[PDB]
Amino acid sequence: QLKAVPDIFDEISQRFPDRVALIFDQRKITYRELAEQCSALAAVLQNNCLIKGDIVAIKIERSPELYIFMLALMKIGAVMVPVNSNSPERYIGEVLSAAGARYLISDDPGGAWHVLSSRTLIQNCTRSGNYPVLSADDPALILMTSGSTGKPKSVLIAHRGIARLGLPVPALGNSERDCYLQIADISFAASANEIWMALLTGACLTIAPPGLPDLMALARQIESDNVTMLFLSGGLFRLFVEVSVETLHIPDCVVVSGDFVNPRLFSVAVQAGKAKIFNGLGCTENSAISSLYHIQSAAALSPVPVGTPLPLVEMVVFNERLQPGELFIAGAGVALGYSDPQLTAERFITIPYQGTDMLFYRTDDRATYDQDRNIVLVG
Ligand SMILES: Nc1ccccc1C(=O)NS(=O)(=O)NC[C@H]1O[C@@H](n2cnc3c(N)ncnc32)[C@H](O)[C@@H]1O
Ligand SMILES: [Cl-]
Ligand SMILES: [Cl-]
Ligand SMILES: [Cl-]
Repeated sequence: QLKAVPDIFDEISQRFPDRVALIFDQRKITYRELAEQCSALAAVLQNNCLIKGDIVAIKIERSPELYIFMLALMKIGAVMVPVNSNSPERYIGEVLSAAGARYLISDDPGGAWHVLSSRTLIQNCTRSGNYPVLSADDPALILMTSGSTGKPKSVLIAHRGIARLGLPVPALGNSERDCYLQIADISFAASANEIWMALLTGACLTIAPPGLPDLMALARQIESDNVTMLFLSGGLFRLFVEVSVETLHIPDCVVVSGDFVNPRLFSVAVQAGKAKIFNGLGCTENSAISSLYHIQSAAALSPVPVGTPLPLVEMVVFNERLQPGELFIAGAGVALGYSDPQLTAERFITIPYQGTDMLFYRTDDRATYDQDRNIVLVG
């Protein structure tokens, strides 16, 4: 029984009020501090005619204020459309249109939407009442994803899709003790692993500087703020293995997700220190990270497996007759669907699995299983 994100963050900030929530450069913000500003901004947002269900795009460079907006937007039940800060003004319009945004809140287009100054909203903060009744199935965010061919499709993600990240993952052993690094762009689903596994568990989220990755700054930041849970794309992981693999063993866990990573790169990383290196699978339509496989030995490693699902995630490889290859995902992370309701039927299908009908997302990832109970993608 998952509650909506603000309900979870509320009781998280009430439990651990004095723990550090956000770090930027050297500025620190505690959970009680963050909760007060979130409620103050949410009241400001309501003054600006924003109501529950409004489609609100966010374009704010990495900063403490960015994640206050995220919390405030979902506290007032808005549907956030995070936009990449280096996106060209033309692709901004395509994203706003495909999501049907009524607002764009930005720190720096032309369509049926209002542009709101993020700096002015922060300046207007004076908690105020009247907050919506939010369910786990209420929409929480829209993310754009491209397929093997088509144009960018909008994916409607429910509160449960990221609220599940409040539950500790057994393969990670994470808790409020941990520290996460925010480096993945907010327009990507992978960013949800870093933002919400932190804020919804009482852990710390150190924010990387805005812009393209600065591995020197990322190196000192990973150590200075003692990052324990490091999520990485395949490119950031491979580059670190090549130029500074020692950095990958300051944390306790390193999760590589996004695409096939050469098994030799995992071998160098695992043999380099005490950090548990993971291969992870995620997709936009399942809201965030979905499975994990722990690389155990330098010679234990044939595409590396993606492992076993996260809490409340169901992952099954079905045959060609929609029965048990091809990967299907069910559970709390499944998206509400696409903007196109007809393509929604094409790739979100109800399938009987162990007695009960279950809604599965059709991933289009050819796959098969391991002997030791492990999912393995194979293009
Ligand atoms: N890397 C993430 C972490 C959390 C949430 C989403 C993502 C993500 O890639 N969202 S996507 O929509 O842009 N891409 C989704 C598609 O990418 C591919 N893929 C993702 N992980 C892996 C992996 N370990 N090995 C091989 N292939 C992978 C797959 O074909 C999946 O269907
Ligand atoms: Cl700016
Ligand atoms: Cl997000
Ligand atoms: Cl940024």
